[PDB]
Amino acid sequence: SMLSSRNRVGVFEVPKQNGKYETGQLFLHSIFGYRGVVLFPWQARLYDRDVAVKGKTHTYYQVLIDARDCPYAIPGLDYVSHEDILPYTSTDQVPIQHELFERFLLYDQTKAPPFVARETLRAWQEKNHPWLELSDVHRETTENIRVTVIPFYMGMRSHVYWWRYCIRLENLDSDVVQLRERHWRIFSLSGTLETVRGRGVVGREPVLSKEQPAFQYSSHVSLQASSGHMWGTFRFERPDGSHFDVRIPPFSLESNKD
Ligand code: NA
Repeated sequence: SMLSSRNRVGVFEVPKQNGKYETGQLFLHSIFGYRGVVLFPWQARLYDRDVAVKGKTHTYYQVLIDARDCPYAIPGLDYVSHEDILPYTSTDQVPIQHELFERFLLYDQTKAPPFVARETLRAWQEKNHPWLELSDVHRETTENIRVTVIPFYMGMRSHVYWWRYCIRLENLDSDVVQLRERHWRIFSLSGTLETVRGRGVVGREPVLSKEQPAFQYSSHVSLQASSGHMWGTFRFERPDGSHFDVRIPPFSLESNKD
């Protein structure tokens, strides 16, 4: 979970233009303004319906969120785009507060960023990197509400399959809105078609103003099949009494590659 509200160390770098970020890069989320550290780069196909879907390779990052700006599925663990990263420099030998931080990074003033992969991390990257080939990135805009979805395959355990999903919601306008209802359609490979219509997202009814323009949450979906496609609508309410359905662009839930 995270809304956008306020921030508060370091020196600010220039966002990179023709280069990927390095393991150990400290950054603030350019939207949620948390303190984070880069773990490794990851190339995802991005299906952005707002070029008007011939998906283009785009550099994403697995990342550790500082536990002071927060409370497979590890708590401080998150994915951010290249654009999400405002890079910066500290000289704290502990710049990010998180249980995984020391396990993954050795401090060492030799190099920049000044934190190196503990080989605990290289094993982790090698373990995770395959499964992430199952994570495409979907984004579509309706009525100045931009939706981003990434599915992540959790594993399996009759035979049941688990995905988590990041959804981000962004008000691009100044007009105030609030998420009120979700209406999921989940269509399995079995030909089962589940549906879900309810108040809010994970307990929340987020208000999106240019004072708090963005919300990101994580939830999970279960099938009794190797694969399926999922899509739906969020219903938003305006102060003027009106309401509109923001499309969640279709994404896919996968287990095998070929
Ligand atoms: Na370097």
